[PDB]
Amino acid sequence: KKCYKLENEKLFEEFLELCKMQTADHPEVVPFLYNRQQRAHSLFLASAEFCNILSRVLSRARSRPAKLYVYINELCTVLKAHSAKKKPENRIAKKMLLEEIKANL
Amino acid sequence: KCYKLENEKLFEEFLELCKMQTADHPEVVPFLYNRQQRAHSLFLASAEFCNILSRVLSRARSRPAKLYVYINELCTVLKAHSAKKKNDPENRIAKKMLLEEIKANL
Amino acid sequence: KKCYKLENEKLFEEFLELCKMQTADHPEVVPFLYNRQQRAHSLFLASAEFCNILSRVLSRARSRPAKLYVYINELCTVLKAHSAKKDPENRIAKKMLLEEIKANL
Repeated sequence: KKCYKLENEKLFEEFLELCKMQTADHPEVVPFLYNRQQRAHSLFLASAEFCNILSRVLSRARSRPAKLYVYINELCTVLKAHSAKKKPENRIAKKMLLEEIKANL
Repeated sequence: KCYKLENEKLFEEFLELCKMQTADHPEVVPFLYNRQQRAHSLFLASAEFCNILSRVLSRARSRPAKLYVYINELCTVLKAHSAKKKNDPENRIAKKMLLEEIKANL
Repeated sequence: KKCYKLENEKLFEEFLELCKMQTADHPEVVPFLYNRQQRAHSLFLASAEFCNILSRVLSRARSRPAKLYVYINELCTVLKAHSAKKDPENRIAKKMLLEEIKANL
């Protein structure tokens, strides 16, 4: 009897914005983190198990920050341990938009 | 019949809806932000822009898997109301000096 | 005396977010700023003078945004001038994660 989903999503971006600040130099990270999140099955992403993980992570990432990449990598495996295949208009209208963005640098 | 402050609250709602979902792609939110900022002196307070921002807030809410559609539509509408004004000598130096010093941090 | 700390996080993050909107072609700028402030001296960040700075930089950044970088740059100077200068496990985790990501290509 558990759905923590929104607390998890609030708690992901907790940690994610901790990364965007900290892994500045290697852009490949943050999308890779967002990746393992969305590839992971919805049951887990909404579970209470996940909530204690993002928490014990967020606590560690705050407690000792100089270790951030351990925590990231840890979360990336945890998210990897859960998974699935994925995937029309809202797919399209996103491609068209980020093209326009990149076109403007 | 000046709808200005009513519209900002409406946009910043949408903008914030977007910060949450699309924080995935960070390029997006400040895009939308700037298409709104680069938008018209007047139309930004209008009942017309008020209806728009409301219906798009309706279906960004109503069907929120179809979001990016609505981010396009809002962009296009703001894209279709603009002006102008594009270089300040001191802010070009500061930018490039800093930017390069961030690189030299690497 | 006095200690201004919690308003200085509020004035910083206000700027720091104003920057996220107008320096978007340069994802390195904000995390740079964000971190110039972390390394920044423990006490200085509480001080009234740093509240005094953050108000004028916010005030100019709102008044003359064609000048934004004069101000981002300037905030960095003062913030650099006050510094700590303050992780063997991290090197591996960063590396193996970076390499997992390159391999994920």
